[PDB]
Amino acid sequence: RPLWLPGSTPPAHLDGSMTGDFGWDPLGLGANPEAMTWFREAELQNGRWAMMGVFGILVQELVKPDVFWYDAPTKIDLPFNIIGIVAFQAFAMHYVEIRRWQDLRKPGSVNKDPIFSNYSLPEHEPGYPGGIFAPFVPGDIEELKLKELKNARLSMLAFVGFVMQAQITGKGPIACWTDHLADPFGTTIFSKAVITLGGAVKPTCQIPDHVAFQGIDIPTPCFFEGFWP
Amino acid sequence: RPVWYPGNSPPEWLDGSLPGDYGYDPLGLASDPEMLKWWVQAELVHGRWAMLGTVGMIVPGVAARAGGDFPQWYDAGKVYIENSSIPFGALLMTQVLMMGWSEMMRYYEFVSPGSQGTGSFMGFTEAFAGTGENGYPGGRFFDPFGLAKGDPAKLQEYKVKEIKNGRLAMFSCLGYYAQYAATGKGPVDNWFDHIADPFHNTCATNGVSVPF
Amino acid sequence: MQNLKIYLSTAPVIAFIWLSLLSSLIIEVNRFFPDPLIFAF
Amino acid sequence: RPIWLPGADVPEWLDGTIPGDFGYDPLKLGKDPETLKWYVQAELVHGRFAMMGLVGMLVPELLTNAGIGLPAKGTEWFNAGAAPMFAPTGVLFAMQFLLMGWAEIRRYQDFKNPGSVNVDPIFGGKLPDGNIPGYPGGIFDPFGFAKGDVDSLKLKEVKNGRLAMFATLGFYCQAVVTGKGPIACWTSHLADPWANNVWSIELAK
Amino acid sequence: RPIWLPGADVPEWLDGTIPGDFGYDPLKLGKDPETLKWYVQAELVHGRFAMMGLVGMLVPELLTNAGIGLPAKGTEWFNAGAAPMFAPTGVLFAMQFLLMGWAEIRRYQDFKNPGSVNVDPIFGGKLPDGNIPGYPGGIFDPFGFAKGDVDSLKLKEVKNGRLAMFATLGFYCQAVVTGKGPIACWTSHLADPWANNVWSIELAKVI
Ligand SMILES: CC(/C=C/C=C(C)/C=C/[C@@]12O[C@]1(C)C[C@@H](O)CC2(C)C)=C\C=C\C=C(C)\C=C\C=C(C)\C=C\[C@@]12O[C@]1(C)C[C@@H](O)CC2(C)C
Ligand SMILES: CC(/C=C/C=C(C)/C=C/[C@@]12O[C@]1(C)C[C@@H](O)CC2(C)C)=C\C=C\C=C(C)\C=C\C=C(C)\C=C\[C@@]12O[C@]1(C)C[C@@H](O)CC2(C)C
Ligand SMILES: CC(/C=C/C=C(C)/C=C/[C@@]12O[C@]1(C)C[C@@H](O)CC2(C)C)=C\C=C\C=C(C)\C=C\C=C(C)\C=C\[C@@]12O[C@]1(C)C[C@@H](O)CC2(C)C
Ligand SMILES: CC(/C=C/C=C(C)/C=C/[C@@]12O[C@]1(C)C[C@@H](O)CC2(C)C)=C\C=C\C=C(C)\C=C\C=C(C)\C=C\[C@@]12O[C@]1(C)C[C@@H](O)CC2(C)C
Repeated sequence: RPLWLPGSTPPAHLDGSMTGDFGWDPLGLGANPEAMTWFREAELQNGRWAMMGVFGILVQELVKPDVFWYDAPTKIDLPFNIIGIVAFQAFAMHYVEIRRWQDLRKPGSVNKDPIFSNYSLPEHEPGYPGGIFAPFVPGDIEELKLKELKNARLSMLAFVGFVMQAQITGKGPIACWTDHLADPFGTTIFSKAVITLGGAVKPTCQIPDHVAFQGIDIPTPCFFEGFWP
Repeated sequence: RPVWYPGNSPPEWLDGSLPGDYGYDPLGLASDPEMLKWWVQAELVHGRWAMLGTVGMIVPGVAARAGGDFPQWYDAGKVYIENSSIPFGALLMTQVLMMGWSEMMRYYEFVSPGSQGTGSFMGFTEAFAGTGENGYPGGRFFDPFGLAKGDPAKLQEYKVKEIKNGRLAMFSCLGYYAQYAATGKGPVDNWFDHIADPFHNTCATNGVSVPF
Repeated sequence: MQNLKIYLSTAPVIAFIWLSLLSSLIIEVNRFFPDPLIFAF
Repeated sequence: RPIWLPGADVPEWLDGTIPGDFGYDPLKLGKDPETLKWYVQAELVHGRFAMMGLVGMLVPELLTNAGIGLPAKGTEWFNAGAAPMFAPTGVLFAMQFLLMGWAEIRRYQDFKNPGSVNVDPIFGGKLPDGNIPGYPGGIFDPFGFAKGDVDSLKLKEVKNGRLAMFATLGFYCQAVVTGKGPIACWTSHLADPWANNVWSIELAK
Repeated sequence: RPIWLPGADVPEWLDGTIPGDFGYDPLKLGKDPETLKWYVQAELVHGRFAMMGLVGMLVPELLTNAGIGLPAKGTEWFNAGAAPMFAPTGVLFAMQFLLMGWAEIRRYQDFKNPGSVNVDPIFGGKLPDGNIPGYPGGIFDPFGFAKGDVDSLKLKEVKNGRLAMFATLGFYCQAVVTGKGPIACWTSHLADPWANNVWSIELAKVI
């Protein structure tokens, strides 16, 4: 089967089973059937938030107004306080999730609509709630299911780019996009740092600490600068 | 088996299966079968405190190259209680309280492996029950990633790595002490000092190790 | 290690080791709490 | 049956019989039936007396302010504590104790041996065949309820009281945290619900 | 069965028979039976005094220091040594001794001969008894407990007695050091937990 490394020899416990299994386990965390099932949800969860997140920042910049994203201040301003939202954020996501988390651990018991009964679906796959969540079904096959991971697993991997780039380069995702294509051999953060024997240069973080928001510290330091190239 | 000091044979009592067993007991302190399992835990514990100690020394040192104002591992004790805000007694006596709990708990699972997770410590059965080996608790808390649950052939292969990385962390952490008492400077400072002018920064030039 | 213990368990050994634990202790009690005539403290 | 946390571990001893058991006992409390039974009436009695109580301290807010109808004052159900009234505390408290103690011993002496006694007073006798320890049929329920909806009904009572109980604890947290009253806080929040919260107004820094 | 520490012993001579038994007797005082019988009563008499007594220390000082309402005369529990008024400490003491020792020898000579402290003719009047061994019952249980919760009730007496004894010793040693009252020792710690701890003052501070 296709693998992450075309000449590789996939680990024993992982063969051709889960959606999109290319045989990648340096550490072999999937050998445990119980925990791998847990991890199986996380990959979707981390993926499905990042995808919707990475598409957020990009749209947040190019079509939208341009402030690379550290912003509390917006042009949707701050309509209802903050502690107003965070109040409603907790109770919202609390119900939303400890609900879905229970369909992971003890499957099917949640399918009923709490108020009245339209239910949902049969028990299906713990991390793929059918029915009301997936009405449209653009592709008709689990080919589309393998098609979902390979997008997300890139986006999660892509998101980390936005952090680090916006650390030292101090610019949004698509700003440095165009900045690279102009004089490409510059701005690789390969050029921009060396650390050979003797000499060590590192670019300094272009975002500062102590960002002022409504009279609050918010230290927000850089991510482990000392070990940067 | 690849023993240390090749050409000899291991001490006849330990040829057995222990992770990282090279047949080194030149003073024969494993000769007591009851006592060996006590040393096997003793090493495992030191190996685990070593590997945390080494990183705890190097990183604040390596952090100091870029600035970021930390102390060296020595005289990091002062700098904290220099700035204090809580007394020394309260801190050291919270140590003995919380820390002594774990150790004196870690002990009675070694004595009798059945208890400690029978129950009736806030529930938590099977998290503390232990996986049956000397220095390996396993479980929910001590093993959050559920590793050492799946393939055992891969597990026994970690248990070897853990020791061999531990024996090196100890033997390095003996260097941090000794090369502090001589050169009086941080571990990464020395790792730069010898990488800069290797010739005049060597051991014979510290003026302590090689007295005249 | 079997037989090294049994020797360390002989009478004169413990007689030495255990008195040297009192002796040392009773010596150092007088280091921190010197000159104790009566129990007054 | 419906539970509080759908798809839960459903304790043994809680198999639904009693009026309103949803299978909620997270502390594995009340395994043995006798202490369970004792608690069953606690929630019953202790729930009823909250309903009337919560309604009790809620009244002074609606009358005194909203309509200001024939003011009784009763500020934040606090000055009701220290108020002129008529009799001294000494007269007044020790008078409720002796009055209530009669009814309390009666109530208890039913449940002590449940199927027996109480019932007939002096002044002849009542004898409405009082059977349920938790609920007594007779003078206590005059309009002649227990009309055949009990299961369908008891639950409605048990479930109201719990929320009257829970809302009560609100007041004691409503009060000591803020210092205003039930409608004082219910109105204050609805002024600017986003800037009026416990997180907002219990943050005094 | 709960153990004092889960991994040790439950000494041979001690099984889990009596309540409040977690298997802790390191110095092995109780070994022979006719002794363990004795100490069990010595515990409860302590456990009972300690519970009542501690509330004599705790609550009065608490009232005063919890507000103006009913300030406790005699101030802290060790400031009530003063404030005798009516009778001299010479007499009031030997009135106690004579008065108590009547009741408590009655308690011992019962443990000696279990059935009846006093059979109906002797010690005119009185002598209701209704006495099981180890617990008086009778008069001393007016509301008529031992309704079938006994075993649990027994566990709840000891386990609270065990703690009030141990907690009482704190009142001694604390006051002997910090010279304050318990809620003073209480709140000052709860105020700032670190600097106000033990072992920052006078005792482990010897270091
Ligand atoms: C990269 C990543 C994970 C990478 C993990 C890898 C390679 C792991 C590999 C291994 O495990 C395997 C495979 C197998 C093992 O044998 C080996 C190891 C090595 C253990 C997760 C990121 C996951 C990233 C996540 C979950 C991010 C979520 C949140 C987002 C996107 C929210 C963003 C926003 O809130 C902001 C930031 C600001 C707002 O203005 C806008 C919005 C943008 C939308
Ligand atoms: C555990 C350990 C190190 C732990 C380090 C820690 C906790 C870190 C502490 C710090 O971070 C803090 C607390 C504060 C920081 O600011 C500073 C420091 C102080 C640094 C080292 C062990 C170090 C232990 C070492 C080096 C042991 C070497 C032993 C050898 C070689 C023994 C060999 C033999 O025993 C055998 C194998 C067989 C026999 O037959 C023959 C002989 C020879 C007897
Ligand atoms: C009765 C009551 C209040 C009654 C109040 C009255 C009469 C008030 C009267 C007054 O106001 C007026 C009228 C006028 C005022 O001027 C004066 C006073 C006198 C002050 C509150 C009870 C309030 C009762 C409350 C809040 C109880 C909450 C308990 C919970 C949530 C327990 C849950 C669990 O027990 C289960 C369910 C299962 C276990 O496994 C797990 C746990 C968690 C242990
Ligand atoms: C009874 C008691 C205290 C009673 C206090 C009273 C009445 C207080 C009275 C007062 O406050 C008032 C009322 C009012 C104030 O105005 C006057 C005073 C007078 C100040 C303490 C017991 C205190 C008893 C204590 C602390 C016992 C601790 C025992 C421990 C820890 C273990 C013991 C062992 O026996 C085992 C379990 C197993 C063996 O193998 C090992 C060992 C060690 C032998």
